[PDB]
Amino acid sequence: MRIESPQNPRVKALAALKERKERERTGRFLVEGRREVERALEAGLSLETLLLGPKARPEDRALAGGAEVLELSERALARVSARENPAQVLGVFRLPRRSLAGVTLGAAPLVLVLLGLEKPGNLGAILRAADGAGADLVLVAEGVDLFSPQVIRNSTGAVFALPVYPVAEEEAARFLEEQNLPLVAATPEGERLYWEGDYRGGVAFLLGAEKGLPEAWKRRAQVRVRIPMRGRADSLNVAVTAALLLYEALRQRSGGAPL
Amino acid sequence: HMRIESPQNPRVKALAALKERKERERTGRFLVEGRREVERALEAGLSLETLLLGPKARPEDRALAGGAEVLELSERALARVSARENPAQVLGVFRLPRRSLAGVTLGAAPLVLVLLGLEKPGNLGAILRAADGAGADLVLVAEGVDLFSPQVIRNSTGAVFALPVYPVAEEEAARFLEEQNLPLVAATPEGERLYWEGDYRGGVAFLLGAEDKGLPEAWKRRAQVRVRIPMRGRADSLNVAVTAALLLYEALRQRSGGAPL
RNA sequence: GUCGCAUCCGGGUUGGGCUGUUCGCCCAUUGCGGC
Ligand SMILES: Nc1ncnc2c1ncn2[C@@H]1O[C@H](CSCC[C@H](N)C(=O)O)[C@@H](O)[C@H]1O
Ligand SMILES: Nc1ncnc2c1ncn2[C@@H]1O[C@H](CSCC[C@H](N)C(=O)O)[C@@H](O)[C@H]1O
Repeated sequence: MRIESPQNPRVKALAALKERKERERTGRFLVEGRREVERALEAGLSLETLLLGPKARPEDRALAGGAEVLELSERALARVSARENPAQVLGVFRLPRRSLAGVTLGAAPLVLVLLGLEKPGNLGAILRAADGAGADLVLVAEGVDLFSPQVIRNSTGAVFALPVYPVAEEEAARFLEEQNLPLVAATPEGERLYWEGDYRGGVAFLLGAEKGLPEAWKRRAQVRVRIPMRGRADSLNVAVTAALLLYEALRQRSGGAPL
Repeated sequence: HMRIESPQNPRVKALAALKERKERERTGRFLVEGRREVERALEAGLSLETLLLGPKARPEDRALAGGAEVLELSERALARVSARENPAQVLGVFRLPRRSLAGVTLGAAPLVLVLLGLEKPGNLGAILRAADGAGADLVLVAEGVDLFSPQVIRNSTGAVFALPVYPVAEEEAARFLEEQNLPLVAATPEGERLYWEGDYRGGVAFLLGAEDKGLPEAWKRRAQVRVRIPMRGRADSLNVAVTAALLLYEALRQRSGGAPL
């Protein structure tokens, strides 16, 4: 039963999931690492194949829930992993397919809108921040891949439960308009400090790639806000900016007043 | 004054070795990659020993050398020396700076960060970039990844060279803090106080722990207050650099007119 | 998993760790194919 050779045909099929085209073709993707597998399961994703290395714990096998369990050697593990030093627990899950059509927001939502194409590592970090602050919705560009290994790793698995939706620009604009959601453009040259916006009644922050925001979006915004920069640096990391904006809104919703 | 073409030239291997912390210690030199970062190291007063120019360098780059040796690298030799998938066209070999807390004085209400056991150079660089944005008066790096790693330099966009950032032994951080009579505020996910409810308008030192294990218990006890940033989702903790930025900007908000919660 | 070819002392061509994972990262230390 053990799969020992990196050349075994099953290892070949599992390592091919590293490529987005194969993930699309098969409807499957790899989740590497015990914590990320736990989070994918707790999020309700369908585990198809559990992969266990030689150092897996007894409890790891109990995660399978009726999926096929494969025991791989270190050498077979190394061909599937995205890491120089592989995890001992990985899962092959079915790709989730979520549409914004159903989504209904409450009266004072906290929304992040990510415009443009961000690097996978930065995106994963943004989504962790969004999860921490309890964002009700994150919108990203139509072709964004939420199930790359960097997004999964840098999100610490937060990507699985987070309401994040890749959508066309017009679909995003329409959704926001139909919610009558105030748009707040975050830009280093914003006319107001970000503490001066009022986010107690619901906000959609607009954020560009580490890049910048498109002009028509900045102009449509009710307000453009800047994070003060007191040294020589001109800008902060996008994930950091996303966290600063979201936690500011949380502060106000916790009783804080606009500056 | 030399043109190097072979990636296997002896100089090139010497230069790529500077990516190892161990070679930087052995030699006393380090590599600064990227035109902006070289500008910042120069502006900060660091000694440039060797300027490296790639094929797409521009004429003004050569005038940065100020009497250092200037080496011309082909695209292939440049690839070996670069720490990047896509190499920069301007790089400098500088002498490692000598900085001590001996000559540091703080004003009445300084804003300080103490980083304990951080291991990811990208995290350190993002923190330094936030400290720069927020105007921190001092950053103590206690026993973590090395301050002059390529990713610290790159992710701080060179702010590492001008920021008042100092690597210290953990026990020296404790002594410097006691010496300065600075209130210590321990950031930890289980902290009893929401971070917005601390008053940071007086002197304050925020304490941040390691990515994996967090803050040691002894440091939590030293703190006057343990503060937490609320977590509302599935994640149990935030990234250490995001945490640092959130703390720095809450203090800035308060110092800019805002009231504690 | 296994098998050469190197190479270094027959014997070795490493251990670990990681809440940013990417020409992945960190820390002790002491290669290159094929199937
Ligand atoms: N100090 C700051 N104030 C406001 N938004 C900021 C910021 N630093 C970064 N951001 C946000 O982070 C994104 C990526 S950072 C790129 C900044 C770029 N020079 C620009 O002019 O936008 C930006 O699009 C912006 O939305
Ligand atoms: N929600 C939060 N509140 C306060 N500090 C936090 C935080 N998330 C991360 N940090 C900071 O980031 C550092 C690394 S996070 C380490 C997490 C570890 N599981 C633990 O229990 O601490 C922590 O030591 C702390 O200084």
